[PDB]
Amino acid sequence: MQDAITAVINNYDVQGKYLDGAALDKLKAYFTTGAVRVRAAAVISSNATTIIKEAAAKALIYSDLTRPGGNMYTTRRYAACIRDMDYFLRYATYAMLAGDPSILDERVLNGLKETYNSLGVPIAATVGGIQAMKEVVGGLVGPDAAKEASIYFDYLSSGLS
Amino acid sequence: MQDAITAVINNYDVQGKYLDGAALDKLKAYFTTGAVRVRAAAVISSNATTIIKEAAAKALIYSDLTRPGGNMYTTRRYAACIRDMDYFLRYATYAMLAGDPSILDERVLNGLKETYNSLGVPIAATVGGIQAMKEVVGGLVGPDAAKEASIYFDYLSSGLS
Amino acid sequence: MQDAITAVINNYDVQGKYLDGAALDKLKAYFTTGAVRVRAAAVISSNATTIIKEAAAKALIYSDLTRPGGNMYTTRRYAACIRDMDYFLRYATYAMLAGDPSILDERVLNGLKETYNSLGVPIAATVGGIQAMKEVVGGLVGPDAAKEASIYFDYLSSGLS
Amino acid sequence: MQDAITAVINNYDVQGKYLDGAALDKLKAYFTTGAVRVRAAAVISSNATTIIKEAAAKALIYSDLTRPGGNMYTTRRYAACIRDMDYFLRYATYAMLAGDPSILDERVLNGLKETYNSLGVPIAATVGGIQAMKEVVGGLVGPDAAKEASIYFDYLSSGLS
Amino acid sequence: SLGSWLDAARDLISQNDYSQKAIEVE
Amino acid sequence: SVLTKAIVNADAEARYLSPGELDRIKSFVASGERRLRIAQTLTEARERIVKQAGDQLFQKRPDVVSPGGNAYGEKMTALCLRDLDYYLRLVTYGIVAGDVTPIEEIGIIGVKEMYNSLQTPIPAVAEGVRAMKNVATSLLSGDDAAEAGFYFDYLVGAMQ
Amino acid sequence: SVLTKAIVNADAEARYLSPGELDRIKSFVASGERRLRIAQTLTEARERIVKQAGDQLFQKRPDVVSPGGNAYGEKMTALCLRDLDYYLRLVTYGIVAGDVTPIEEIGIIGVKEMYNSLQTPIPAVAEGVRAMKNVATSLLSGDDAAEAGFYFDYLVGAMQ
Amino acid sequence: SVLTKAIVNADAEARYLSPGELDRIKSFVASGERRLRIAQTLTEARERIVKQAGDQLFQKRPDVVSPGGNAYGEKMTALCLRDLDYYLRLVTYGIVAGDVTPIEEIGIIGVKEMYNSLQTPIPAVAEGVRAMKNVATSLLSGDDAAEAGFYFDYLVGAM
Amino acid sequence: SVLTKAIVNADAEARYLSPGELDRIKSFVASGERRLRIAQTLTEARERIVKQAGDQLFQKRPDVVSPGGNAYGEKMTALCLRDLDYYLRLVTYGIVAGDVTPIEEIGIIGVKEMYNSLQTPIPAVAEGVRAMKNVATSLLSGDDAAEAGFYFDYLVGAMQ
Amino acid sequence: GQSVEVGVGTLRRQLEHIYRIAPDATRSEKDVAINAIYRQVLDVFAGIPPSYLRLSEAESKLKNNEISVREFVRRLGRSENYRKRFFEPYSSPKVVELLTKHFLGRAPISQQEISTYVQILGTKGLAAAVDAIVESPEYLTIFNEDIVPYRRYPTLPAGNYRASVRVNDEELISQSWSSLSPTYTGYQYVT
Amino acid sequence: SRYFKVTACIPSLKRVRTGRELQNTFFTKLVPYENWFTEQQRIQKAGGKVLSVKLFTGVQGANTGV
Ligand SMILES: *[C@H](C)[C@H]1/C(=C/c2[nH]c(/C=C3N=C(/C=C4\NC(=O)C(CC)=C4C)C(C)=C\3CCC(=O)O)c(CCC(=O)O)c2C)NC(=O)[C@@H]1C
Ligand SMILES: *[C@H](C)[C@H]1/C(=C/c2[nH]c(/C=C3N=C(/C=C4\NC(=O)C(CC)=C4C)C(C)=C\3CCC(=O)O)c(CCC(=O)O)c2C)NC(=O)[C@@H]1C
Ligand SMILES: *[C@H](C)[C@H]1/C(=C/c2[nH]c(/C=C3N=C(/C=C4\NC(=O)C(CC)=C4C)C(C)=C\3CCC(=O)O)c(CCC(=O)O)c2C)NC(=O)[C@@H]1C
Ligand SMILES: *[C@H](C)[C@H]1/C(=C/c2[nH]c(/C=C3N=C(/C=C4\NC(=O)C(CC)=C4C)C(C)=C\3CCC(=O)O)c(CCC(=O)O)c2C)NC(=O)[C@@H]1C
Ligand SMILES: *[C@H](C)[C@H]1/C(=C/c2[nH]c(/C=C3N=C(/C=C4\NC(=O)C(CC)=C4C)C(C)=C\3CCC(=O)O)c(CCC(=O)O)c2C)NC(=O)[C@@H]1C
Ligand SMILES: *[C@H](C)[C@H]1/C(=C/c2[nH]c(/C=C3N=C(/C=C4\NC(=O)C(CC)=C4C)C(C)=C\3CCC(=O)O)c(CCC(=O)O)c2C)NC(=O)[C@@H]1C
Ligand SMILES: *[C@H](C)[C@H]1/C(=C/c2[nH]c(/C=C3N=C(/C=C4\NC(=O)C(CC)=C4C)C(C)=C\3CCC(=O)O)c(CCC(=O)O)c2C)NC(=O)[C@@H]1C
Ligand SMILES: *[C@H](C)[C@H]1/C(=C/c2[nH]c(/C=C3N=C(/C=C4\NC(=O)C(CC)=C4C)C(C)=C\3CCC(=O)O)c(CCC(=O)O)c2C)NC(=O)[C@@H]1C
Ligand SMILES: *[C@H](C)[C@H]1/C(=C/c2[nH]c(/C=C3N=C(/C=C4\NC(=O)C(CC)=C4C)C(C)=C\3CCC(=O)O)c(CCC(=O)O)c2C)NC(=O)[C@@H]1C
Repeated sequence: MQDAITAVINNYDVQGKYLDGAALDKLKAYFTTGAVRVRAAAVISSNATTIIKEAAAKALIYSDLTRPGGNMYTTRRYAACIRDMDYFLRYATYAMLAGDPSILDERVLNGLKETYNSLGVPIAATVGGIQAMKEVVGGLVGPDAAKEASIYFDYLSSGLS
Repeated sequence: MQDAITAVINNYDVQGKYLDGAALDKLKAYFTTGAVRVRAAAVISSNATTIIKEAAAKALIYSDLTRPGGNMYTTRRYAACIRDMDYFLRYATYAMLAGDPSILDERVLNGLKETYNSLGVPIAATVGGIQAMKEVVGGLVGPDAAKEASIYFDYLSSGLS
Repeated sequence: MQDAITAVINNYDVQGKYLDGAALDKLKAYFTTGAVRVRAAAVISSNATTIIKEAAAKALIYSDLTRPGGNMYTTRRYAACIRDMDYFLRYATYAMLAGDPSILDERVLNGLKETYNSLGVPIAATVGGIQAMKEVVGGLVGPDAAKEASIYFDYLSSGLS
Repeated sequence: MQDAITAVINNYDVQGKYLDGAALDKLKAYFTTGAVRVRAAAVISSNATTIIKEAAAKALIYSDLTRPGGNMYTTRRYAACIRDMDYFLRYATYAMLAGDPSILDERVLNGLKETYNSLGVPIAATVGGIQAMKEVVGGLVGPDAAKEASIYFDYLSSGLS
Repeated sequence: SLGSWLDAARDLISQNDYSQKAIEVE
Repeated sequence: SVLTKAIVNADAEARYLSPGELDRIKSFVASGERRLRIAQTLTEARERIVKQAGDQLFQKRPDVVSPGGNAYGEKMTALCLRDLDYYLRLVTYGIVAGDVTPIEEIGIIGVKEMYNSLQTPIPAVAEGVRAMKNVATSLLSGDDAAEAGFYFDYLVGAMQ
Repeated sequence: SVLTKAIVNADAEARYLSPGELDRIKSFVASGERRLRIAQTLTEARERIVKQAGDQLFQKRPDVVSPGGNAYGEKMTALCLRDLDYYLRLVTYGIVAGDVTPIEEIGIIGVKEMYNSLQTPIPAVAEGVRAMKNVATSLLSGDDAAEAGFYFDYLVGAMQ
Repeated sequence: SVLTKAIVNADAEARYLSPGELDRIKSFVASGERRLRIAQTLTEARERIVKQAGDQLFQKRPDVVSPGGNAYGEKMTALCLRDLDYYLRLVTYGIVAGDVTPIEEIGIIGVKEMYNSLQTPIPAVAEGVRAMKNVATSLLSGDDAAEAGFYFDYLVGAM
Repeated sequence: SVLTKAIVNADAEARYLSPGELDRIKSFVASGERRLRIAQTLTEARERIVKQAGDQLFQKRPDVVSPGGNAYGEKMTALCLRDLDYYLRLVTYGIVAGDVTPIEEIGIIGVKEMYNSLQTPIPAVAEGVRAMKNVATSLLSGDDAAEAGFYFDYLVGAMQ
Repeated sequence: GQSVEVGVGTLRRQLEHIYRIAPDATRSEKDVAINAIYRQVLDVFAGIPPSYLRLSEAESKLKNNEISVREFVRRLGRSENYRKRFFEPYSSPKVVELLTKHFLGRAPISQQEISTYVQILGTKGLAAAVDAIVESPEYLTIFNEDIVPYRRYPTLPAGNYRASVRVNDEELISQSWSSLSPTYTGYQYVT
Repeated sequence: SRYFKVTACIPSLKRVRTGRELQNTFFTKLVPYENWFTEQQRIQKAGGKVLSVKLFTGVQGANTGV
């Protein structure tokens, strides 16, 4: 994976360049954002269970998916779905701290689409659930944090679709 | 795997329907057949080695395949072929008890043709060996049992080809 | 492990004796008892959680053990104690079905005292908890069943002490 | 393992006592020492290879051990001995940061005597090597650090003997 | 003994009755 | 099912089916006709069983049907009944299968996790199943009721 | 035995015994009285069964009782009969247990290796067991004979 | 603690402490005096925190302290308060350690099992901890309060 | 970086970031501004640091700059200085990252094997890095120098 | 020009933790290692086993230090949850691939390796195949008795680095273990 | 099933390992009976010594229940 700080460093290392003021400005930008991100991450971790419940209520449950024949029908499948939701939330939080989406590409997004297609998990509904989590998270974290949080959720959704 | 009983249940569960008289009739049909199947299975298990020997004599041995340049030439390959025959017999017996072909699809049939093609195993000869086993089994089990036994052997043969 | 039926066979096989009338009488005795045992086992399984709760209330909780400085202080230790209680109950039920105490020796009793001594688990309290479970079980199972049930609980208690 | 801070906490938890001023004073004592310990640890890590070389020169090499028929004779045994020396140094450094000897008991000391006896490794010589390392370390770290460092080296030596 | 809890708990029960509030969704 | 379980164990051992395993299959096929009748009885009386069980549950636990409780409101109360109906359907499938395997995969694995997200109390759910057993037992013959009881008991045990 | 097997499966799953597993135990204990009678019959007729089976086996395989063959000579022929008696005793134990587990430990594991050292042909031994079954079946009632047959068949399957 | 965690990672990788690991130790030991102060404040006000949070909890959940409810009766009510006191003590330990290792071993691992046997409702124990946070936070300076808050939140998360 | 390391530990534990781990991140972001200044100072003085450190190293070990030695000859001497420059660049990256992860991936993994092929003596390389630290320390403020020292020391530790 | 995360990359290293259980170790340390066992051998991506998957008696013997991590891993494979999730749905050649992945950390090295294990599965148990890999010399060199298995992407034999990337990084499990209640294709969108 | 309790000490004579290998070197453990013969051989080939063997579970000379 890569984080914001390392991403700058890596770009300079391929050039072979020592760090310069322009590079330092990007690093400085991250350092101001950082405090906000830490606070946001703690909020999400404490309210994680609630976030998933609310998001499921908004998109997944009370639907044909939960009703017989649906992918989220049966307790085993319901539990699997909320398990996946929790994974996505945890990785989004990691990405937000890191300030880079790379981690999402590596662990979360690798082979996911193909696996989902074979399983018969509906991608569109999953995307919907990610978007629902984002909205819920946005409220909890507060507006400044929400903008940062949103991009990582959006990154996941675009990958899946 | 899924057995006959579970196959009925599954069909009703996806509909969400409670079990109904028509469904019950299919279940009832299986229960009459059941006793015959158990007797047949014990016959096959006791005569398993003989069945394979007779079937090999009918199709595989005294042939070009066994002679040098053939796929069942060398002790290693001969032994592999009789091992495969034993597997087919064992799984067909399992399917006959179950009253469902599913187990054959899940373990025996899945990826077999592709494996055989890479190995260079001749499918036609294998099919011939399965058909030979069926005839031998038919004699041992007796007529009522034979009809039930035959369909699973036929299912294997069709899958391979 | 060993059950009543196998124990008889065990004894005759070392002698090399064919099964005899006296042996048959022991087997016959087990077969009459069997129906009672099966009923008792189902009762215990359904009420298992309650049995453990009642027994803990009787002996373990509201005590110095649960208070700080006691072996059942901390959630981790409390949970371990009720897990052990569950084990004893489950194995006693298995023994009662089997009609043999061997299984208790083979899986529960062997090495338990030494383990407990190193851990600092108090044996006397454990014994007390087993005896409490027995009393609760006795009520649920009913008198005929209770006599059979009691011996296995007593066997555990004697082993521990 | 346990550290100084956790050791105080654990002692109060068994009593069930909330943290008190006397306890706080012990914790405060560790916090003043801490800065010095971190500096010492960095010194040791940078000079680790040198420390081992000097200590071996002082005690192990140019001796009967290195000469044929000695435990440190053969390249394989020489290499194993300097590997063990490195272990002792690394764990003592860990203990010095932690402010607790527990980690030494948990990882280094446990089973060492028995292993050494089966191997035929001479304990007395090993102890001598540890004592030599201590003296070398003392010089590098400086006097204030040395006192703290010494106790962990002494603890290892006493355990081994 | 939880003596401090025992007296404080009864003090709390006497000062206010919980048996009427009813749960509030809030 | 009984059949499935026997075959699966044999496959893992890579052996043909044991004499004892064959005997158990024979017993199951003999019992099958009885089992089908028991299932049919419960299916017919389903609406009544659910309703009676529901009443008992609500009487035993006021809270679930209260503003604080999960069941509160008509929609929520309906869902609680729907759940009870689902569990009854599972039990009938279990009786005909002769095993809890059908029940277990559809309803008991992951049940804790599902209910915890919903925030429904699991012990209450168990009570509802116990209630259903009592009603069901009354409709069934004594011998039939014992058979049916085991499957009901398994559910109650699992939801704990 | 049936009991042992059921408990062992439960212990692996770390669960109390399933309704289906309990039912199998119930059926077996009902069958037990009949099983004991079947075992008694075979025990009484054992000397006759062994003798008749021996004769048929020697008829089926002249070679075994020939100078080259292992069975040749009085002592050797006695040993071959002794072996048949051992297998019959095992079958009786199996019938009362309702499972081949007892039989399997004493007779079927390591059997190939033992016979290979002795140089006795395993297929001939199987034929002798088949012979024993035919004699035993005639003495037994038809229903009883079927039960007994399974255990005899298992032996034949195990060494083949 | 912070120390334990750092050392454990190093030992597993069979290496001396990284510059990063050393830095975290330095930061932690600087914060030590402040952390001890936060713990002391909460220790002193323990009885108040428990009791006021208890009152809020009983208001929030009347049912538990009702004849039907599990917590009903004075003995039962005392136990619920005793539990709150235990959890508060744990929080203070966490703050001084700078990590949850102490908290986790003593109070969260196996917690699901214990309360479920007792039949005490956990979907409410968490609320009690939330309540305690609110009271405790009001006795602390803003910076101190935030530090203390994390540990309270962890508990709520863990249940 | 500090961030990368924290995330990796959390992933292994399969947990959200702990309060303690979050605190470590907070401390790093506060320190960042100071760290950037330290790095800038070293970047400006880089040419001087490399040159002075080279001289000290050559004084410490005449051999490397001798016919036997690897550094001998103009091209070789330049390459040895180039290597010192590479390590200095890595150290600056390390200081801003707050961890040696950047340093370690670019420079310390496989370093033994690389130098062994080249036949360059590793202990001399370590001496050059020590030399660089001494020069760097003089330019830096005492507090700054201590921070910088750790990263320099890590390099020396990693290759010795 | 190429970057530090180009070939093998930085991630797969450092996502690998050697875990050893120590008797002295705190419960919180021990439970992180136990959870790692479950997550490698049963493919628990979330990394915290659901309780029904756990095996408690084995965990207690492991926490007591009566058994080794190696012997715990052997018990898991002989477990029924292993057999239902990994043996029963798959075909034998895929079963072998999953064995090497689950214990051993790598894709099967060769068709000859596949054939030996397939012959074990067919002639003897799943358990006998589980016993063979753990007993194998490869197993004993990389992990011995103390180390919990890890994902290792070898590269020593030819083709193994690719194969082991495909089995550890792209072959997420794509079949359902359970047969019952098959999901209908439609109902994709939620309305 | 029968189980053995076994103590053994094993040296690394082919290579020198940096990670702590004490747990591998001296290992008291419980072994299923069916595994022990292979596990004994393994210790012997490594040039380890088997310090002790006791049968933890199971009865000596039992024809069934083994
Ligand atoms: C929830 C919003 C939706 C949903 C989820 C769902 N997932 C599965 C099954 C699997 N989920 C995964 C996913 C992952 N495995 C990984 O390794 C990663 C990335 C590292 C992810 C995110 C996997 C592989 C499985 C298969 C095996 C398993 O459960 O571990 C199911 C169950 C499918 C089944 O038939 O069992 C479900 C229900 N499905 C929905 O309907 C929601 C829209
Ligand atoms: C002679 C020493 C013994 C003997 C021989 C015998 N063999 C067969 C049949 C076959 N023999 C083989 C063997 C091989 N195939 C190979 O690839 C190799 C290695 C290069 C060997 C040794 C095969 C394949 C057969 C099958 C028939 C065929 O050739 O296609 C028989 C006939 C078997 C039958 O029962 O009909 C016999 C008799 N048997 C003895 O009695 C001697 C001790
Ligand atoms: C015999 C009728 C014919 C024959 C067979 C043959 N098969 C192989 C190799 C394989 N056979 C299989 C098939 C299975 N393995 C299983 O476990 C199952 C399901 C239970 C089946 C049916 C597989 C997977 C292999 C590959 C690995 C292995 O050997 O186990 C060979 C060997 C060919 C080689 O060169 O490796 C042969 C000879 N071939 C014939 O000639 C007959 C017509
Ligand atoms: C000569 C070709 C090079 C050289 C050699 C050198 N060696 C030492 C010191 C020691 N050498 C050994 C080596 C061995 N011990 C063994 O068991 C074996 C295998 C059988 C060997 C090869 C040992 C153990 C020592 C340590 C001292 C001792 O033996 O007690 C030195 C001394 C340097 C010092 O002590 O620091 C030297 C000079 N040195 C060169 O540069 C030559 C190229
Ligand atoms: C050096 C001062 C003395 C010396 C050492 C020596 N040790 C061994 C072999 C082993 N040493 C250990 C010790 C440890 N392993 C650990 O995990 C720990 C705790 C972290 C320790 C301290 C072990 C386990 C071994 C065996 C396998 C291994 O290499 O690790 C030898 C080799 C003996 C042999 O024949 O194998 C030697 C020489 N011996 C001396 O003479 C010095 C005084
Ligand atoms: C009644 C005894 C208790 C109760 C029930 C209750 N359930 C819900 C909501 C749902 N329940 C389910 C459950 C299942 N889905 C399955 O596939 C199975 C197994 C076949 C079950 C049992 C589901 C999926 C839902 C979610 C909504 C949906 O159906 O899509 C509620 C409503 C809670 C909410 O906020 O939605 C309730 C009340 N609650 C109690 O307290 C009773 C004790
Ligand atoms: C209060 C939040 C809830 C409540 C309280 C309540 N607690 C108990 C009993 C116990 N509390 C403990 C728990 C602990 N022991 C420990 O070691 C720790 C970790 C430090 C804790 C948290 C124990 C052991 C008990 C059991 C009995 C005893 O204390 O000896 C009870 C009594 C249980 C009962 O069923 O009678 C009660 C009622 N009840 C609520 O509803 C509140 C939500
Ligand atoms: C050197 C002449 C050129 C070079 C090589 C290079 N290779 C890698 C990475 C790998 N190399 C292999 C290759 C093999 N594995 C095998 O089994 C075989 C056959 C015996 C070969 C030849 C593998 C699999 C890897 C990846 C895994 C590993 O590192 O072990 C790299 C590095 C990529 C990285 O990110 O580390 C390089 C640099 N590249 C050049 O610049 C030279 C032209
Ligand atoms: C409860 C009545 C009493 C009690 C129990 C208690 N036990 C432990 C720890 C262990 N318990 C066992 C015992 C078993 N493990 C098994 O597999 C079986 C047989 C099926 C038994 C009976 C073991 C091995 C342990 C040690 C390791 C482990 O945790 O698994 C403790 C915990 C001690 C600790 O701090 O770990 C406790 C509390 N103690 C009491 O207070 C009651 C009297």
